[PDB]
Amino acid sequence: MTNIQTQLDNLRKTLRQYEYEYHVLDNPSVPDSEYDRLFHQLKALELEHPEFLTSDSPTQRVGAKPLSGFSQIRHEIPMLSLDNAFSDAEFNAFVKRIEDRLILLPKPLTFCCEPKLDGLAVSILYVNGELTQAATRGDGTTGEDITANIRTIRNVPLQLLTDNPPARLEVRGEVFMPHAGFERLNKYALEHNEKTFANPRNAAAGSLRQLDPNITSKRPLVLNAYGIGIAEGVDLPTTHYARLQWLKSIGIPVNPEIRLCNGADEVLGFYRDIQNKRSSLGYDIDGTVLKINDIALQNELGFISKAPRWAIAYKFP
Amino acid sequence: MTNIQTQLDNLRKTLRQYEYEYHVLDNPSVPDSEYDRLFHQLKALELEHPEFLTSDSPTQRVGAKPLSGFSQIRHEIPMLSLDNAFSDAEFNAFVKRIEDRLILLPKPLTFCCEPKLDGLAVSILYVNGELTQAATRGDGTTGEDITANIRTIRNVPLQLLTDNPPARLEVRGEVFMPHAGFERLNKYALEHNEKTFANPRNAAAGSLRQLDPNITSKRPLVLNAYGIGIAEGVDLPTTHYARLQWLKSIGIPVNPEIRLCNGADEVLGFYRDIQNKRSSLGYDIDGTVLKINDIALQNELGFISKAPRWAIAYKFP
Ligand SMILES: Cc1ccc(Cn2cc(C(N)=O)ccc2=O)c(C)c1
Ligand SMILES: Cc1ccc(Cn2cc(C(N)=O)ccc2=O)c(C)c1
Ligand SMILES: NC(=O)n1nc(-c2ccco2)nc1N
Ligand SMILES: NC(=O)n1nc(-c2ccco2)nc1N
Repeated sequence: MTNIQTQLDNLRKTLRQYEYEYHVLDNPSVPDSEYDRLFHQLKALELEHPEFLTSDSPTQRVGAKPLSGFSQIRHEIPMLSLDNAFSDAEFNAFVKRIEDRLILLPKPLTFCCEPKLDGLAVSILYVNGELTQAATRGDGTTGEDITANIRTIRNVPLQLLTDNPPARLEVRGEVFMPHAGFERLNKYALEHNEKTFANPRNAAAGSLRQLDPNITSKRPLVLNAYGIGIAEGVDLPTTHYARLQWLKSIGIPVNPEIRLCNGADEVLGFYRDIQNKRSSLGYDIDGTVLKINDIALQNELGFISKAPRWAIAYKFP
Repeated sequence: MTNIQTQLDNLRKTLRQYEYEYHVLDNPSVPDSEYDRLFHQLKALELEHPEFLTSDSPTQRVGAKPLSGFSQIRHEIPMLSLDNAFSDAEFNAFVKRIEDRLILLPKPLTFCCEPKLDGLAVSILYVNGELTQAATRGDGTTGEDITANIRTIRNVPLQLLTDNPPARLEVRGEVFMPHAGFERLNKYALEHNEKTFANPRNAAAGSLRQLDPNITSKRPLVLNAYGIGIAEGVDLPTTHYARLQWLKSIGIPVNPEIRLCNGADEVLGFYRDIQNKRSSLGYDIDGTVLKINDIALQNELGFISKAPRWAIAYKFP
């Protein structure tokens, strides 16, 4: 035991906890100045005792060197996109289809309802609680390695906030740029004779395809987790909403507008409520993602790859 | 001009025409013995004058040498699979969804209704009327090069039957093994202490993954074309059914049970009629493939890749 090792450990724990309160709970227990005091105390002590510097320390989010190019990552589990609907009647047709298709239709049929964030879909792998890799969705089978860029995102923990993390956990979510950060970015870019972005989605896409993580760090990106891919060494909750509450409880940011709704009519009320809040959210949304909450029912229903909306195979019983 | 070149040309034309009548029209104008007389007259003349032997001659379906392994082919246009339905109510939900989603719903809504063949999906490319390449569907993006095996299939023309073939035409269909051929294959395999096949789909899959085309040739495989991929240098018909009538008119085999139906009720009558004929067809089917007939409506409706059946994005207008 040394006093330096203990001070480093204590500072790291305290800082990760403050990052959780600020970023995930939106309820910081200390002012930003106090967080920064401890942050640059940690940074200086590590630099004076580099034998104790860890790769997942709060001070190590930015790789000091730009990359040459992005490597490709093949997802172990396919990463899905979403089919869409443009009206209440079309949404009702989607529900009616599920109701007939299910072996046993529960009473009620519960949906996890989420805002549809207009950003870039990503996969972030935690091995024994440590962030080891991150990839873009790509085509759903293969994506690009954006690990270094994802590490710069302030609300993405470099380590899970739990003493018993799973052996492996893949978090899936959307990276997006809120309105305030987007407005600042364009003001700065116009002042410094640099290129402006047309909308926050383009700004987030561009920021994540940047090869220098020093540049990504200056871009105000945020993650909101919406699902789980790989999960080894953990009994994941059996409902989608509980899985999200679980990710939040171990350090992962989740959108606070998510709600449970029973049946199509309550779901359409959620859709209208979010449609009315659009103006007040502070980030861009495209619509709502409506998900069957029960995981066993998701597994039964399954997914479809490269299928026309203009044809169907009516199978014989 | 030489008399040998003229005799070879005449024999090839006559044989390709008889192959069309026998395989595509199911209405041969001559007996099998007459077709064979001309066939082995062509084969002998080519072998006595090998300078005039062509790669697309009716006698050149079987590459005399097995391959080492299958090469991979990336489809230029994605090759689609089908979503499915298990009841009238589920099928009606699929139609109701289309009716609401379309900008303008026509009166009537016409469907091209086909039996769902239980075989292997393939892509066959014709360049200036010549069969140059064939691939399995694979994952819809990449498949295996099965050109040599596809050339052995008796009802697959090595050249299109038209004096003005498109610059490029990609035929998509199902390769399957009819009941009679399947029964013969298993009888022969059991007699010759060889492995039997559980069902015709397995027999067709196995036959197409064979590396020696000499073995594929002895397997009674059939193509039925169900669509078109690439098409350059041709104004394709604007309805799916007319595109199939067009493929038939230029030498490609198409299933004769295909019909046009107006609205969901007529479509369900087609489904019940085919379900009753199952016993009498002479090949295995899984159900029916029901397609929006209008090509512009197919283009408007589009397709979905890797999407859950348990979620939807209701987009804001
Ligand atoms: C100078 C400075 C330091 C920190 C922050 C924001 N913030 C605050 C906390 C906190 N209060 O626990 C934790 C992490 C964090 O990123 C800003 C915007 C500016
Ligand atoms: C000996 C032999 C020759 C031909 C056939 C079948 N067949 C017939 C014709 C035909 N009638 O125009 C054309 C092609 C073809 O494959 C069988 C089964 C047996
Ligand atoms: N974009 C967005 O906000 N998404 N996307 C999904 C998604 C994609 C596939 C499954 O779920 N869920 C949410 N909230
Ligand atoms: N298997 C079968 O008989 N199919 N498959 C299609 C298909 C697959 C994608 C588009 O169409 N059409 C028919 N008749």
